[PDB]
Amino acid sequence: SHGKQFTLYTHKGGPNGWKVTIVLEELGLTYESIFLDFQKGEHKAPEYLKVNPNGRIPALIDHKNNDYTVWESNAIIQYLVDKYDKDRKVSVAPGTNEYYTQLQWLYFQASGQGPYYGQAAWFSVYHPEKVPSAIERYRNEIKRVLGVLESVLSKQEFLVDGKATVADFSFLPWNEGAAKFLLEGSQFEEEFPATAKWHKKLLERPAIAKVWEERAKVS
Amino acid sequence: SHGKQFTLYTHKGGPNGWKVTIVLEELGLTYESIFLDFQKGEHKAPEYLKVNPNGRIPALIDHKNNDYTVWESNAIIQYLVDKYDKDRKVSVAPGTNEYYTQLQWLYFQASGQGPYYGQAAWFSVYHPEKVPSAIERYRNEIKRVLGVLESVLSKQEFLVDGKATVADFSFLPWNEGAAKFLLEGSQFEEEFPATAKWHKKLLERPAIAKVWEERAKVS
Ligand SMILES: N[C@@H](CCC(=O)N[C@@H](CS)C(=O)NCC(=O)O)C(=O)O
Ligand SMILES: N[C@@H](CCC(=O)N[C@@H](CS)C(=O)NCC(=O)O)C(=O)O
Ligand SMILES: N[C@@H](CCC(=O)N[C@@H](CS)C(=O)NCC(=O)O)C(=O)O
Ligand SMILES: N[C@@H](CCC(=O)N[C@@H](CS)C(=O)NCC(=O)O)C(=O)O
Repeated sequence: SHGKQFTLYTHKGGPNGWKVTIVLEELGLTYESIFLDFQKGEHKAPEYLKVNPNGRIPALIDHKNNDYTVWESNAIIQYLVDKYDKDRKVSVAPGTNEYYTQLQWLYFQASGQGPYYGQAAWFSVYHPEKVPSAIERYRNEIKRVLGVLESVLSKQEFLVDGKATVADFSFLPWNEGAAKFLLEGSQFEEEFPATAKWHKKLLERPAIAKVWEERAKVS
Repeated sequence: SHGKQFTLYTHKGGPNGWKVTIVLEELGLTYESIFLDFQKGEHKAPEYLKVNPNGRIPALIDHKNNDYTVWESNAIIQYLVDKYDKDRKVSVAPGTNEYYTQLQWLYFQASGQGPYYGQAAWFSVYHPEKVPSAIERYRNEIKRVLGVLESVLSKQEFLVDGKATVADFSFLPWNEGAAKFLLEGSQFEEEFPATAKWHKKLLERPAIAKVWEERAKVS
């Protein structure tokens, strides 16, 4: 209905739709973003459940692949680079050892960064009572995850050693949350300097900077 | 030294090492399980951090691929089926649409099931303070995830619809937690009958049943 290769179901504020948008833009692909209104329950409405039965964003429909539909941000991202980064600008080749190292880092992001950072967000902002021990638990886990990244990034430039890939990009949106709200003050920058430098440089890439400007705009 | 194709770093009780063991056994692969003693801090010791800097299990070393090492259970699983399930017994082919649907489900498991079930376990069993609102939050999230699975499994046999795959298997260890204590009583079986039946039948597969005996032995 719109002349773009993809329909992307997303959200204006949350990190995970922007994660996919970063990759779409890095790959030079066209997309129509449908921003769901969570306050109106649109992500739980039958119209969206037929797209993603989990009732969460993002979800992607590829109109140049017979409307193939896939959800989970990092599954979407793998689909996008495997099919549409054949020049390997921001990904490694399927069927190589490095591919499974890329995949390892993408799972660490999706299972180790996102959910735990998200529980810090939950207890700090949304939970109906203030539970300092829960807030502290998840802040400490954010710092533990950052420490893992720091242990690697202090010794090599990027996660899949030689070049920036979607494995690196996948951590950006949630780490921007750590930088701006989930940790107090400048703790991200001063406690994890190698990670903070890597993060900053990725955000300055032209496609990522473009997406981040758009995120600020739609807000 | 042990003569097996793989070294698997694991834990006797937690779900995520067993997840990989299921796949190793389904594929008829040989492996030496090294059960780390978390009470002794073995998962945080410098020698294990050289294997997985995250300091969590599982991690896999493939001695028939020049000691290629990969961590994150679902990255390990993908490596194993892509390289060693060319007969497509329990996986779909790389480079197909269905591969990315399999991947979607694997990411839903790793990011949507495991972390959230794990926080139910944390608040119910390990957090110093008993926090009823946190316990309720994660019990409700277990049920929400089970409802997603139910919505699919009540309409088709397996997740990647007609074939049992590692996408289905990946849910087993944490759903066994739901079945046996994380949800009290018979809530799992009564409230999610299609999911419970699918779970039961998967545990009856010969390879998985064998793994479950090992899990019982070491308990
Ligand atoms: N692991 C999922 C997480 C998706 C997720 O957390 N989405 C959020 C927005 S950032 C959402 O839709 N939240 C609505 C809700 O769950 O109520 C992925 O990476 O796609
Ligand atoms: N229904 C959600 C609402 C909040 C939500 O969706 N949070 C997202 C971020 S927008 C989250 O924590 N996602 C986890 C992840 O990214 O893995 C909940 O109860 O946590
Ligand atoms: N997303 C990771 C989760 C791994 C995980 O939670 N491992 C647990 C055992 S079930 C662990 O090593 N826990 C020790 C710790 O974190 O202190 C994966 O699927 O491999
Ligand atoms: N350091 C861990 C200790 C407990 C732990 O490792 N729990 C594992 C299960 S053994 C977990 O919840 N893993 C989450 C997952 O499987 O994604 C924590 O603070 O949560």
